[PDB]
Amino acid sequence: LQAHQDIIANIGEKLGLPLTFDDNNQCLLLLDSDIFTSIEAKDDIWLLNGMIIPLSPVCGDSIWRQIMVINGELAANNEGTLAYIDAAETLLLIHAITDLTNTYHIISQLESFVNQQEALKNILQEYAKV
Amino acid sequence: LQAHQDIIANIGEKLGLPLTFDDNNQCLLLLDSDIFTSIEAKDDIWLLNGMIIPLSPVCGDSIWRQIMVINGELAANNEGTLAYIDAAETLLLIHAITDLTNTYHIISQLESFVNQQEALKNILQEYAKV
Amino acid sequence: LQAHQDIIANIGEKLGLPLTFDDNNQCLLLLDSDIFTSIEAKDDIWLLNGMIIPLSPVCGDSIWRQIMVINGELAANNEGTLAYIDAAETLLLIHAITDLTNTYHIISQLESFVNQQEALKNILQEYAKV
Amino acid sequence: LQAHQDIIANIGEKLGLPLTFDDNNQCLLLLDSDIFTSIEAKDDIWLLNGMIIPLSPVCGDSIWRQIMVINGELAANNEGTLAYIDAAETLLLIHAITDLTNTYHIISQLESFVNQQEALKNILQEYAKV
Amino acid sequence: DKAYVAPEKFSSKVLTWLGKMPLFKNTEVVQKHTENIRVQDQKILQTFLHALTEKYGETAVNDALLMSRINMNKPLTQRLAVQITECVKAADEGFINLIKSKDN
Amino acid sequence: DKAYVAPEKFSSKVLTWLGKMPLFKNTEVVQKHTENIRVQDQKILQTFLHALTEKYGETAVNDALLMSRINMNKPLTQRLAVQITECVKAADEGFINLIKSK
Repeated sequence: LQAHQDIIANIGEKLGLPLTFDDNNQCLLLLDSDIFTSIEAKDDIWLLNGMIIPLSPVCGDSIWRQIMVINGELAANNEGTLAYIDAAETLLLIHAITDLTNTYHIISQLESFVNQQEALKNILQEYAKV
Repeated sequence: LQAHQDIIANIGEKLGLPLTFDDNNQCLLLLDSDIFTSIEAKDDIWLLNGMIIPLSPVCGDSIWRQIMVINGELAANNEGTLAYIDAAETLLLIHAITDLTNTYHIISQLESFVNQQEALKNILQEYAKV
Repeated sequence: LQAHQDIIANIGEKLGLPLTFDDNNQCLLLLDSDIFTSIEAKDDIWLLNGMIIPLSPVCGDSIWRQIMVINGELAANNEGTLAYIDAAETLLLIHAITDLTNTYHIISQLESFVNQQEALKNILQEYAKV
Repeated sequence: LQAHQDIIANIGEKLGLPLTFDDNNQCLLLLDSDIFTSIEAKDDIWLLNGMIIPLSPVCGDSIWRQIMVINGELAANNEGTLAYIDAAETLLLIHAITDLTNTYHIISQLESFVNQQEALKNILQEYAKV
Repeated sequence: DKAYVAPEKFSSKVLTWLGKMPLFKNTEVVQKHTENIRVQDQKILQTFLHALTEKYGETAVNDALLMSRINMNKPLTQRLAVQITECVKAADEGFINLIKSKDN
Repeated sequence: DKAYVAPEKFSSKVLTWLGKMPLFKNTEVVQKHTENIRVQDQKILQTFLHALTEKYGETAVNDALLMSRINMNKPLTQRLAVQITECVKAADEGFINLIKSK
């Protein structure tokens, strides 16, 4: 886990924060005032987790299909996967970073991810359950 | 594209077939006469597509949610993304190969994708259209 | 032609009649009361010709299509070809016999031909030209 | 069946490709990029099928008659039978190969069939469905 | 010689050799002979003989020659050949439908 | 333990590190912490935490074992492989329709 801690400390230096992974191997972040993201250390890779919207498990064919169609566009560009977390009734965006040898690459992946997150929230926010 | 052609040619030698990318930058394959898998050279990466099953656009919440919950599992180990291709009414597994520097390593990644595709087909076979 | 004449003579003894080829390289036969057949010597092969029905050159789509569909069934079993002789406005069944090395074989071909002739005449007689 | 497989394998050798019959005793081919041909092992013979043109079931007397007259010409030299497949609304050429004892002789028969098929497509192309 | 009737049936049918027919060229000569043959339907035999005659001659011989001109006796050994037997399975599994839809 | 706001923006947005989160298993400890920290959307934020926690819950773990049970890690080098090249043409040209109908 030390190698992971050293890499995120470096990223932290670039961003201006003393970042580190917690006991959950997670690093929770907030962009602006409503974009929740987390960097997760997992074996040989890192996973970027992005909160999209709380969503009904019975939202209906029309909404599910739209989400699954968006998954095709996201996968075509390797931007991540929209996944449903059952009990939590939450739609998340998940993307693995398989190359951790370069700080610049990791930062670029993170910026593309948070921007993708914002774009998806703008499209899907109307389906969020109150 | 020539470099992409050299790489896929190397793979063909390993598998015993003269493989190549066509005019659409794709290599279409039929494995064990039942599994459809395609490889597309796209800039720096290769995009793998694997058909799972033809699926009704109104298959209902239960099936859509199950697929979306599985996306969480695939994304965790970066095995790929299940997506819906609207015009084809087909469920598709997609995964990008970002490291094309080692022939046998590429083979390993292709093998895992095909095995994952075969596994998803077995699990979701019941939901296939008539 | 001498060879053809010998072969046809041998068949005649088996069948009980002085068969032979005429100046037109033909050997006309009558079966029962209304089935006209002809055995024709043509180079290295023999052609069996069978009168089916006099038919209008403008019998209409439905009848032509039915005959053409039947040609599919006949050819699948190599039983012969239904052909139209223009000026004579006649529908004929034509089948070539490529193996003339055996008398038993030729006779077998001939008996199947006349039975086929009978079956077709029964199916198409209603369309026969008044 | 094993004998049929051995025969078409030999044919494949002379043509430069590994030919084989599938579970339905068929081998489908595309020649020169526009000639579709099929070989079917059936008992002691091989049935050759060659698609000519998709054809309207109500193409009219003139077209049906021209085709049926051609059937007479084809039958004279045992080149095959033009037939109509109703369910497919397609015109195809059908011919049986009864002598399967000599590899190059079979190649000769396959060659004449493909050339006849090409010649017929050229003659009837103008009648193909729009 | 005269037309002869065989004593034993063939394919459960009476068999008769109608005798030699005169050269088809002499239409009237053929018609003459035919009329002297006892048959349930004279016109049918006549029409059958006309048809056998027309199978060759001019119109047929000419369409045969034209066919010979159009028929390009290309060597099969030099044609491009591709085995596409598996394309049927591809269509049934919906593979072809997927490829085509992704083109739009 | 506490949230730190970065002095300079990231991707044109204000970047904030919410700090280390307590072990996810202790559900009530996590909940209590989420309230004590300076975050506006306090409700969006545990929900996200609930989601991250469940990714490796019982159901997930068990589904992974089943998948690994269903997955037949067959050698790609031993599978029958054919390159598809003229199938769309054959369909468009009507040849497949013909074979299926015969």
